Amino acid sequence: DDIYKAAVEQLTEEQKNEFKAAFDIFVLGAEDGCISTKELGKVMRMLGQNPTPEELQEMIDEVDEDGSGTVDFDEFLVMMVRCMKDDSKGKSEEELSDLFRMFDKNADGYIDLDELKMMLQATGETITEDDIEELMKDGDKNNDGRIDYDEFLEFMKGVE
Amino acid sequence: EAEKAADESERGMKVIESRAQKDEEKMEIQEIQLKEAKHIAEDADRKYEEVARKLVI
Repeated sequence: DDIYKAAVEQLTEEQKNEFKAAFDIFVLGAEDGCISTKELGKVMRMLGQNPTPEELQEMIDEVDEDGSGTVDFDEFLVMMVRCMKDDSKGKSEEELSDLFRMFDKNADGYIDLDELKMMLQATGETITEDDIEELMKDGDKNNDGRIDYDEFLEFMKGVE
Repeated sequence: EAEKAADESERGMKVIESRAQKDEEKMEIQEIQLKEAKHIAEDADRKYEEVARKLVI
């Protein structure tokens, strides 16, 4: 999603200075050979300002998900995006509204549970303990089984 | 009289030299201490933001 655009916009002025200065300060080498392939934590330490942890965790996991374990120029941009606020910031709430509109193209007065059933079916994600639990919990945010608009509205928001 | 005065003047000069050296030592020690202080301050600040978030939720 917004990941590639955030990487592209990293070509800027404030984050360019941030990346260059970070490299000049605490990316130098001349170690004992421990291979700081995990210098992500070192950079988090040497930042002087830690951003919200979601950036850190998404970078820790999703980067080199194949197990590359290495940070490139583009991955330097990824880490620096993690440093500044290059986030999509919850995407567009217009997109959330449009999605919920497509959900109630049947116009159930709310996104029905079977909307979620078919959407998970399309996504094909394995039905774990998280699956079905999340759907019922969002629908039964009243804990009464009635799915309302604001329930899934806040369920989907805050995410990119 | 002039030679005795020279000896005493050199005495005072050397005393001030040594005192200034001690002061420079204390200056650098307080300097590293101040940097440590700033870092502790930033860590506390981050913790504060975090706990505020949690409480709001």
